[PDB]
Amino acid sequence: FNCLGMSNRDFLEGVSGATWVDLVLEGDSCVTIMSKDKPTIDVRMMNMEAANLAEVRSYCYLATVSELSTKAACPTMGEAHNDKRADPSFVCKQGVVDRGWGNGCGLFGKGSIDTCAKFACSTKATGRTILKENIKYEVAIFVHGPTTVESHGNYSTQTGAAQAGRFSITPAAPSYTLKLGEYGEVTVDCEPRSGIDTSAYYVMTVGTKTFLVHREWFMDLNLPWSSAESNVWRNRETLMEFEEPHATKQSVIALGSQEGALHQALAGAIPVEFSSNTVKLTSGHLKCRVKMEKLQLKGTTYGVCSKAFRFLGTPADTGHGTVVLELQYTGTDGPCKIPISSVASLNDLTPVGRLVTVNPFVSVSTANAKVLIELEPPFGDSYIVVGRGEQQINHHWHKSGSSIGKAFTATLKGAQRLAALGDTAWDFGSVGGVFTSVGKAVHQVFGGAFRSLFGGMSWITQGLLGALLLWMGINARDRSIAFTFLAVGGVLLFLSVNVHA
Amino acid sequence: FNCLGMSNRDFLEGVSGATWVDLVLEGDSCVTIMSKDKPTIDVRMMNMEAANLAEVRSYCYLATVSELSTKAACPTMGEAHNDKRADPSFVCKQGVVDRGWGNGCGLFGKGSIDTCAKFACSTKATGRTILKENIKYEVAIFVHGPTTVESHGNYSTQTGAAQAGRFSITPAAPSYTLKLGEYGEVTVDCEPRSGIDTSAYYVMTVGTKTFLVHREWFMDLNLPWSSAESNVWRNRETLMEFEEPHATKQSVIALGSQEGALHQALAGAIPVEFSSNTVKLTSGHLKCRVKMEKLQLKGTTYGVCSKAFRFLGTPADTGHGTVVLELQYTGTDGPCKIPISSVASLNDLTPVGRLVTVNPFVSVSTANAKVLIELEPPFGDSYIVVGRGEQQINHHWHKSGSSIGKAFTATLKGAQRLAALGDTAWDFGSVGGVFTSVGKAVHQVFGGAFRSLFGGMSWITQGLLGALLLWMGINARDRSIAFTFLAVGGVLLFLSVNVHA
Amino acid sequence: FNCLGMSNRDFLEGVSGATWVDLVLEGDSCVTIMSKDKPTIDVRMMNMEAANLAEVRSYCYLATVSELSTKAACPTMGEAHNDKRADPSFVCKQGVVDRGWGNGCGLFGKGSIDTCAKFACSTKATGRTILKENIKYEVAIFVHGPTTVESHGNYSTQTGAAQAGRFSITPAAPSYTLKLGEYGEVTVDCEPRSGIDTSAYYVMTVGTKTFLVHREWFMDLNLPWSSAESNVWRNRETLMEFEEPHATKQSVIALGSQEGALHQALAGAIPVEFSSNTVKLTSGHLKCRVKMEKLQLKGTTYGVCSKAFRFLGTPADTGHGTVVLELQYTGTDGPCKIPISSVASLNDLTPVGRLVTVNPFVSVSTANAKVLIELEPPFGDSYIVVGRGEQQINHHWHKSGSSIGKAFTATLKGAQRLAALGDTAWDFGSVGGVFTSVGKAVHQVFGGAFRSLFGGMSWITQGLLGALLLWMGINARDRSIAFTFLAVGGVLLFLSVNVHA
Amino acid sequence: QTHGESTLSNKKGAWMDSTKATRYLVKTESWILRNPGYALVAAVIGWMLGSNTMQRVVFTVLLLLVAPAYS
Amino acid sequence: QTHGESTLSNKKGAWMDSTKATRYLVKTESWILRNPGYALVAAVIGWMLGSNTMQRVVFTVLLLLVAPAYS
Amino acid sequence: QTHGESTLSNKKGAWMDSTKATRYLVKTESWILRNPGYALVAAVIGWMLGSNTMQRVVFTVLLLLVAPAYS
Ligand SMILES: *[C@@H]1O[C@H](CO)[C@@H](O)[C@H](O)[C@H]1NC(C)=O
Ligand SMILES: *[C@@H]1O[C@H](CO)[C@@H](O)[C@H](O)[C@H]1NC(C)=O
Ligand SMILES: *[C@@H]1O[C@H](CO)[C@@H](O)[C@H](O)[C@H]1NC(C)=O
Repeated sequence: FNCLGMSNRDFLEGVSGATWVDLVLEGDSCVTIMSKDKPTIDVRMMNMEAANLAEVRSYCYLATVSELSTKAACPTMGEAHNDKRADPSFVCKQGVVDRGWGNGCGLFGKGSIDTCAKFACSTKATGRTILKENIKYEVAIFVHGPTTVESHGNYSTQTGAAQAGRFSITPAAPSYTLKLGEYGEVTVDCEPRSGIDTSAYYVMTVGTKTFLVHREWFMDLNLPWSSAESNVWRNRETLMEFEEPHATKQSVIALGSQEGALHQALAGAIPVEFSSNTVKLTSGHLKCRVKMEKLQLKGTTYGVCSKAFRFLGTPADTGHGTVVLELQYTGTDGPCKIPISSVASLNDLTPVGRLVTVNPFVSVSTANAKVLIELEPPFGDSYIVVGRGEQQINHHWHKSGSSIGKAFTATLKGAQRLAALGDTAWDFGSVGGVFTSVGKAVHQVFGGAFRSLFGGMSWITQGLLGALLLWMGINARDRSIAFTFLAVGGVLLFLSVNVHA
Repeated sequence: FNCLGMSNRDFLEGVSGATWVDLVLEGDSCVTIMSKDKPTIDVRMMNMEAANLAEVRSYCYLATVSELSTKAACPTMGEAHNDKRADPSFVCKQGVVDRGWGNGCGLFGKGSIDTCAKFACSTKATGRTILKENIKYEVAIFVHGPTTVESHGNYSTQTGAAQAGRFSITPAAPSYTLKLGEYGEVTVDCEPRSGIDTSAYYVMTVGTKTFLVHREWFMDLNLPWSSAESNVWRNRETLMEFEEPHATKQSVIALGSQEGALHQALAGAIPVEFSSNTVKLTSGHLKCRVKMEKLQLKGTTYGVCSKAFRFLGTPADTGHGTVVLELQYTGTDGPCKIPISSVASLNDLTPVGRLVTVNPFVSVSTANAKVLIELEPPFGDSYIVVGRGEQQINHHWHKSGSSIGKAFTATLKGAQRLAALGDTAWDFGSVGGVFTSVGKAVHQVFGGAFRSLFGGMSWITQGLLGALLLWMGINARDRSIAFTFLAVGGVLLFLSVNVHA
Repeated sequence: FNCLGMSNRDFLEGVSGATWVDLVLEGDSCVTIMSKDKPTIDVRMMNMEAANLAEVRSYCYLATVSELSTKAACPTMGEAHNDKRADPSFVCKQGVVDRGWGNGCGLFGKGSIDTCAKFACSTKATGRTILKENIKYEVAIFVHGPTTVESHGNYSTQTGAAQAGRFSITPAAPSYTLKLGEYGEVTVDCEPRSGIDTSAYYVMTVGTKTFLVHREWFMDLNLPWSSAESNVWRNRETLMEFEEPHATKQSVIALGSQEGALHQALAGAIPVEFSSNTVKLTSGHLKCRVKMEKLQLKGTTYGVCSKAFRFLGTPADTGHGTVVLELQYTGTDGPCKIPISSVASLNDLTPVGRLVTVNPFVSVSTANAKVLIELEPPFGDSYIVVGRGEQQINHHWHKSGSSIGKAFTATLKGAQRLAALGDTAWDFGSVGGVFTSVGKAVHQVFGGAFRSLFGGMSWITQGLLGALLLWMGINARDRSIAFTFLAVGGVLLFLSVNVHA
Repeated sequence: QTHGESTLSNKKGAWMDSTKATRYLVKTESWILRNPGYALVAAVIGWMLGSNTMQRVVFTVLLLLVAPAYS
Repeated sequence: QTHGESTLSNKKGAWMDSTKATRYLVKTESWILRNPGYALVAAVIGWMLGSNTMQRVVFTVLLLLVAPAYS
Repeated sequence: QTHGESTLSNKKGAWMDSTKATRYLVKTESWILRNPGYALVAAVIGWMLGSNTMQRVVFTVLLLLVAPAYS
């Protein structure tokens, strides 16, 4: 819905005169666009929902063995053939057993047997593909206006105030224009057809849980499988164990339920919601373009309030460098601006910190009007001054950190975004430019090569290979191959550590 | 019981100066002892049976999760602790979750979460240990006497005729004297306490099937386990999954049944029979010393049969170089010995092959008496002559092979026995020679070192390491280390191929 | 509330034209601000109280052990598990003991036992955290007006005369304008949120005495601890002693009260007052900015007293270079200014010493009016002359020391303030110079690395490392590393000696 | 962790002897199939690390075996 | 074979994320403890194979990793 | 583990300021006094381990400090 209270929140400041910006709406993440002379908006995708899932393959993890039968042959009667070879749903296996005059034979040797058993599946792990014409991303846009702490996350209140709205982004309707009350309108030209690669994932349902497995990993599963809407089971010998070959009756038993073995094999899979043949995914990304031409700032014609404010509670650091606080106006001026600023001292009173809730104002005309304001104080000590003169209120605030630490954290988060999104990461916060396009193309080719070389590796193999490549590069005679090995080893070690495991 | 109709059958020759023979009775294997002027006996262990098994540890492979409860904590505070953590049979886990003014919290950050759930096991895999005082082997000794094709495998007939006996070999009674009326008596001195190393195995019951598993492998299973006669489970976090941190209610579900994952993990385990807290094992070995001094030949006082014989069928090869045939005697001369012999040609008439059924005779006095006889013809073309004069019947027989091929098969079987028994294989067929003792001591030390070095490897690791060691030995400058590497690589490759996989 | 009678006192001469000065109000200190044409004011923080403390962790230093129960197991039977292996109120331990036929066992060896005991805490040491919104410093400002000996330290009299004031400095109200009778108004702009680093301490209560302990030290206490909301105890095996492994009953006793070991471990901790969930501490600092643009003199429209004064007692040296005396006016001229000055000789009568009580006057109109006057005589011999002509009274005074020793004491106190406050010490008496900001930035950059390198070191290890680094720098070859080692060793030796230990 | 070949002198069949040959190979085979690009990486790294032909071959084999079975 | 790290750009946790570290190491560590004597074998074979210290170390590590995971 | 010098910029005394000088010396002094024979061992080892007078002195002091406080 909104970005307040989100651990994953990024701030994008558009240049002056810019009318749009390319975003990559990630799941469980929130991006806050701050443009000059324009109201601050919060864009985020809530969930990707796909309906009408088509079944592709159904594995079996709990089988049943029944109708045991064994056909034996003497050591010179050739190979034994049971009459259940012509019956489907019957798994047969040829074996040899020592025969003799005691078993009922005439010679001594390895007599051939052919034991058959009826295969019946009781619980299946059905995989379903995603049709690209049925996906729809749920995107939420929230403009920073006059809100309270209680009504900041209330979607019904923010829609009654025309300050927020949830909408769907379908490949058939890839654009949506959200009409705001007096903030104008915001439109998003998203690309839902290229957001989540549905051609590389299946929707596997193992019992009561549902996952988003890899397409190649699902096909390499060694279990009895049947095609879509078919009862012809293949590779059935994996769930059946033929015991010690006996002359008259060889025992065949079915293995235990492989449900737990599947849950262990689904270690890195992504659990998803599944009900009524539709799937909901809170994770994933959606490349979109937010156009803010008709987005206008509300309240620029109001008059600055004259009465005094008060701090209801203490301001709180949101964790992303911003500070949110709640004021309470003591007058009844009505729609009136709020003279709040972030200054370094009470002498200069020069704004050092910017406001996230740009142009804050008291909306209602009642006596005590609570207003939630979010600022962005400077590093070190500062004051949050509301008003001027004998009615002004000050609140000291110390912002821990530094501008160098901010740069390091920003570089680390950019590297993590580049590792998690690939070439799509260049589209994040992009307003065009020749550098972005050439960088995205170089990243496309380099990532294609890198995936083709080190695709199916874990963090352990990646880390060991990166260490080996660094050791080879520091001991390389030629500078070119040395630089290549150092770069590849650094990328491998970063990918090994980025998983935090 | 008897060796006839068994693919695993070895032939030991009795030394004229030795009164006892030392042999290792392997499971599903049979030993035939042929001594001069003595009846042939078949010594075979049937199974190892140990009662009063003591429970050690029971792993859980199917748990149940219910009664979920979650308690949250504000950031910048202590960790969260649920009140159900005090109650037993509850598994709790700590985690972080986003908190803020929307979650009813006071600060923004990663608040501490604490979710607990009731752990209840449904089905468990009990592991039991074998007390070395409760073990007992079932050894069967069968002396080759007058038998038919029907009564040869019938233990009731052979016991009534006093030609066979199944007896229990316990540590408290390691010796048994089997009275064979008119055939003397045979005494076996076995080592029950040292036969099967029961101190290295557990009796694991997974559902309805029971296995004999290693102790080190059984104690490395990562499953919720409980001690003997205890309902308190430990390591319960394995069968439980904490889906995603949530401030009010984090969902906890139990994994599927691990019964199939256990069956996949018991790949090389030996399936046994378990009933009434008693395990029955048809595999293993038992070192015994067979005393045959009081073993006298029966029928030496009978006369040769004077009437005509007939072959009741074509003689059949047993695969062990021996030939079995059933004769029928027309006359009623009472107990009379059969003048059967293997000759190289119908003009030499001198015996050239050895009879396994030493001193065959017709037991009953009635007409049409059937007798089963086993011979050992020489390699090549020979004739099975029964009788003399006008009543002489003969059957041409061709024995494929040679003494060189027989020697190769014998040394290959000896190498396989040495790989399967270790130092115990030197006690097979031994009469107490000084060479066997030195060989057994050298094999003891070398096998101890070899197991300490290359223990726990599969046939793939052993084969690859043996190939690598051979490649290092053939490229070694020195002679000693080269021969050492060659020997180790050769034995590793043999152990890899001996698995036949 | 004022500086008279305090061992720690600072004098800051305000530059004419500057309207403010930055102060670092240390606890148990006092800053005397003197201006050219403004009255003298004393500023000092009296305490820092913080209510509504939140419990984070409670350690137990006195536990009770009861309900002993031991569960023994035979050798080679696995570790035993007692009946009371449950979570609540029971701690267990695994041990080995000799078993045999005498102990009622079946085998001889080190049988495993598992004994459990009922853990119950008696007295606990609760640790509480400080919420940065509940802190409030108590700053006191006093103006050097007409006072006496009994009235200089009486807060009620100084507030009745509107010459002093105690006020609270909260984060929500970091600025306070203290109104005075006729001296104008003093405004302070403090920084309470960054004054005392409350995010690095805990309010630990051990019995009746409360301390302010480091966070990292409080979390490293090897003691049984529980959470805030009446949590269960963890790490309980530190207060329990399993005496000797016995077969049937292993004795478990609880250690003595660890309250003495706590008081002995809280060596360098700072004791604080704690009552009604509120902590009060006198130590610490508070960076504040005092604005004196509206501070004016009282009594400039008066005339010089015509009658004669008398010295009541002897003047006293306060130890800070100033001299406090008492005068008793003998006339009834009413409000009249006192013609007191510090001269070098009785024939010059030229003011050589600066008066601390700027513009002293007799406030009351009674006959005998006592008045406290503070002066700063020059170094050496001087006279305190009151009046002129026949009414002139003189008092010889000798001020020991010199300007060089004064500068040495000043730079020593500056180094001590820099060691005690760090980068905050640069903002003491700072008017906003360019050298101050550069010095503070360089000090931050150096002190970060210095703390990261020598953070948790005592004065002994610091002194030893300082001596070693001085020795390494003296014997160093390169002039850069030599001076680096010299500087670091000098700083370490100063920090070691600065503790006065 | 699979049980592996037992030591109890068994001339009979174990619990799973049909997969006795493919149990320690199916994972590596299925990994190298879907991830064929590593075969070039392993070959190059083994050729650049081994001074001798035997060293290069052993390096290549060890890398191509360690990549699928990550440890 | 286990599924492994997905490619959906997920910011939450996967199915079994608590075992993401010990997922591929429980088998190798448990195998080493039971079979310490192999560490000597791998060390001496790597020493006799590699001509440089780097080659010896890499050989030793690759053998000590390829022995527990037999594939 | 004792608390140690606080970082609150205090001008009064801490909890136990009378023992501020002997808190980290009572153990070493009493240890050196109850077995002075180690002082010869530390001196000999420092003289036989350092090549310069400074190295010998530092080795001697470090050993004579490590012995009483075993950690
Ligand atoms: C949103 O606000 C409406 C009206 O104030 C209220 O009825 C509703 O419960 C609120 N919902 C939430 C989730 O706070
Ligand atoms: C053995 O022979 C008896 C008759 O003498 C018969 O009743 C019994 O069934 C036979 N046993 C077997 C195993 O054939
Ligand atoms: C301050 O003065 C008033 C009035 O003279 C007196 O009652 C009070 O006790 C004095 N306080 C102190 C602390 O001396």
